[PDB]
Amino acid sequence: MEVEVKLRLLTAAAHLRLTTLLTPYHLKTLHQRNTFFDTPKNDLSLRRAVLRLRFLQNSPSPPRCIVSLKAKPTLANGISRVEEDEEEIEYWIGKECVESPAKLSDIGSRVLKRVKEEYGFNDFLGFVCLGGFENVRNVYEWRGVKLEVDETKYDFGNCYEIECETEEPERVKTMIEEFLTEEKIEFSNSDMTKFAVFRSGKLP
Repeated sequence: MEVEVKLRLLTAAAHLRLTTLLTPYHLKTLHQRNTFFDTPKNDLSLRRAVLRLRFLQNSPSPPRCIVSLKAKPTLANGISRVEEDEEEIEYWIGKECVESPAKLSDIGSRVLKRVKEEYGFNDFLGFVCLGGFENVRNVYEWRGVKLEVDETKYDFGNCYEIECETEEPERVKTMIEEFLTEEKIEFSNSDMTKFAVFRSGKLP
């Protein structure tokens, strides 16, 4: 399972201050476009599953496409746990699927096989693209952990987050909140996944 500390930064101002503070620890900046697929009846969603194609970038810096299936999420007290499985596919192939989701059927993918077998589909001809959104992710190596600071760009406005994948979520969360508190950065627990915010059509 994927386990993460997940905190929301309440304002663009908080986000700007945090990235400024973490400058020396900066590792890389990733541009991610997240796109999602399901049947029009929301078969996957109704079973709390999410099928995502992520396009990411940031010479040589070829873009990549990663398919992921996430299921059975739990998000509580700033700590997220979810079943996650991901697999790289050819970028040009993923791109075509956004425009024609039936073409998910034409991919020799282990994860897409899982979706078929576990959710009861023989193909993806009945699937639609739910759309997606862009996210900018700054990655920092800070005090023994990898912090991911996100600026998530929805059409209804931007959202900002800090995430940290860790086996010690309680210790790491404390360590992070202490730092944010001392630096007077405004935050709270993140109560929804990016996909959930996206689907709600409104900011948290």
